[PDB]
Amino acid sequence: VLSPADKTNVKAAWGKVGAHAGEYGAEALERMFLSFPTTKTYFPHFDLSHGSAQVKGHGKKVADALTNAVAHVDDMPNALSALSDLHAHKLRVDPVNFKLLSHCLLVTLAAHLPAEFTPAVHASLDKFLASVSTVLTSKYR
Amino acid sequence: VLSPADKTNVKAAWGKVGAHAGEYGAEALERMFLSFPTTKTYFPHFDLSHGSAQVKGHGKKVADALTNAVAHVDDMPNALSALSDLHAHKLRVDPVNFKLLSHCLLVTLAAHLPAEFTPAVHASLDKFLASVSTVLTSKYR
Amino acid sequence: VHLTPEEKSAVTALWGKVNVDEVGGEALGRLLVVYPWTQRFFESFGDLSTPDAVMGNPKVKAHGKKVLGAFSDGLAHLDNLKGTFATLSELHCDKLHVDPENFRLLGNVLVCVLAHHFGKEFTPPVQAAYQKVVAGVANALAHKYH
Amino acid sequence: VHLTPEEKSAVTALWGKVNVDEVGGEALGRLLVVYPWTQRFFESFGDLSTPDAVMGNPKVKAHGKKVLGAFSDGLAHLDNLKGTFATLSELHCDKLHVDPENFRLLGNVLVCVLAHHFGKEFTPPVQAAYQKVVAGVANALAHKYH
Ligand code: HEM
Ligand code: HEM
Ligand code: HEM
Ligand code: HEM
Repeated sequence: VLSPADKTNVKAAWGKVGAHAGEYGAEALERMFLSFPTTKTYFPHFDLSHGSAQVKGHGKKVADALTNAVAHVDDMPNALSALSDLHAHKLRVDPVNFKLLSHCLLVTLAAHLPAEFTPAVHASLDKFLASVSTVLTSKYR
Repeated sequence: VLSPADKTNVKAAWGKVGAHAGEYGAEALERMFLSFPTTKTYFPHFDLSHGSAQVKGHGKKVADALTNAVAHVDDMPNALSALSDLHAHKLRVDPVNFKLLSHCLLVTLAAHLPAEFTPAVHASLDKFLASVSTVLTSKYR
Repeated sequence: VHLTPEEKSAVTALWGKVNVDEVGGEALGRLLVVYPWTQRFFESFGDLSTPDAVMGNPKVKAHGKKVLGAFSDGLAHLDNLKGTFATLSELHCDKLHVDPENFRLLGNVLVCVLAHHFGKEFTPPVQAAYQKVVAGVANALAHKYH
Repeated sequence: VHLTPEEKSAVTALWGKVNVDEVGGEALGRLLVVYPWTQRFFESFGDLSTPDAVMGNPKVKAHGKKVLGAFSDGLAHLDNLKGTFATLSELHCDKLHVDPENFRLLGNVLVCVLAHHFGKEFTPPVQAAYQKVVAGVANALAHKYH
């Protein structure tokens, strides 16, 4: 459960992302493909080259979902139910990969937000991404 | 989330266990210690040899908690709230190990319920154990 | 994997008794039921909408046998699970696009089938040995992913 | 670990720029804050009730430095992580009773620290190499556990 402080930390951290969330989502995706090559197994149909516009594009999408998750922090279950159904029912992405993408997001945020990527903010964002991941794989069975 | 069928399935399986639960608790731990040596890190103060009375004892305790979890399937959070505090604030058992014992508990069950250990039961039990795990680790941070 | 001699001894000694036909079908089958997401790769198998639809699915039972047979053969070269599984590694990656974590899930399902079937004979020690095996395989099978 | 030659060259290039004193203290401190159950092992390091309590803790700071030192040395022997950490693996197991899973938590936090620090310079390919190393280290450390 996200505490008042976690929510604060995340609204602020994400706030900062702002206009780059697309750029970031994409970058985190590249990080994930390189670090955990097994993850590529869900994107057979993509151009997974450095700069792919297909990655940029999907990265925007991922980011917009997180922004929207942040926007509805007190009702994440409902705010992301559509995406949970999708991941759970159509894509069928192994739960373990949610932790890897999360790690990559954290790594991307850290690389970009020096000032804000504080121990307390790191702990909060870690908790947030874990909560998002939990939502998203809640309907798997 | 447990469906009404899962609940039936588990109430059923567990009713079968009956008075062995304790027997089966101790067995599952034993399997755990041998198969996942890492898990022993948490019981440095126990006798872990085969037959250990400490292990038998604890087995019962675990079993009793499962039983209780079964009885309150619909309010596990409340029923187990206290164990959640304990594992979260005192034991501080890495969440990874819950998946280990659940598997060991499942193997044990399968070896003692040929007949009842059906695919549908198997699947329902996995889900129930994962829910218990989820509850016990909900207060970690 | 680092198997004890009593480890290979016991592994080898229990497998000897395994009916690969139904252990194979029962393990892949249970995988589809317990971890619904794994079905992703067997839509072509048909109606998997139920435990019964899956269990009695002959396309499942037949794939299960092949898997067990291949598994069954890696047991013959414990000493080099990677060489053994090299080609199956590249296939599952490059062709099937199967996520290696599935291999880990199967291994656990497999240990459950074996305990189910051998009961009292699948002792803690014996499970231990097998856990090592299933791990080794998972690993050997994931080894050529890139 | 089987790191490309440009992997080991890149890992290497960056490491030379890291201030071990600090990074270690930052890595260990972030571990205790992000996964507070890890604190279980440092009751004698005093106050770790708060992020500032943890991060400014001189003991955490001091411990952090020894960790990174040992880490530093493993990096001079990428080809023999296991021999390197063999004595530290036994200690952590047989004396410290630390679950190896903590080694994996720490390697990821360390990756977040390096990223935090090198910024744009900590690219996808550099990270990829770093992940491999951290994994090599946690496996090397967990190797003598029994
Ligand atoms: C916080 C975690 C995640 C979020 C917020 C997220 C979000 C999304 C969104 C917004 C979409 C597209 C839906 C649309 O087009 O309306 C999507 C699709 C997809 N996701 Fe995720 N996802 C997450 C985790 C993952 C993971 C871990 C994987 C696998 C490693 C994955 C694989 C995919 C794939 C393969 C698609 C479909 C691609 C396409 O055809 O364009 N997702 N996800
Ligand atoms: C669903 C899984 C679990 C259940 C039902 C469970 C249940 C229990 C129970 C009933 C107790 C005793 C508390 C008392 O006397 O009131 C206990 C304590 C303890 N648990 Fe768990 N536990 C679970 C998972 C784990 C795991 C995975 C580990 C680590 C491998 C673990 C480590 C411990 C330890 C070390 C103790 C202390 C007991 C003693 O010192 O005598 N538990 N747990
Ligand atoms: C011990 C683990 C496994 C072994 C030994 C194994 C073995 C095999 C073999 C021998 C084949 C046929 C390839 C050939 O020789 O032409 C195959 C194909 C295949 N495997 Fe696996 N497999 C394993 C695990 C898995 C898992 C866990 C999944 C996903 C749930 C999976 C998905 C598939 C699929 C979809 C095919 C292609 C079936 C077809 O349409 O012919 N495998 N596997
Ligand atoms: C990156 C991997 C790690 C390295 C290189 C490492 C290295 C070391 C070294 C060099 C020592 C001192 C040796 C001695 O006193 O004889 C030590 C002690 C210790 N390590 Fe680690 N360590 C690692 C990971 C961890 C983690 C993740 C934890 C738990 C979160 C941990 C818990 C401890 C504890 C509790 C001690 C003794 C602290 C005390 O003085 O009370 N280690 N470690």
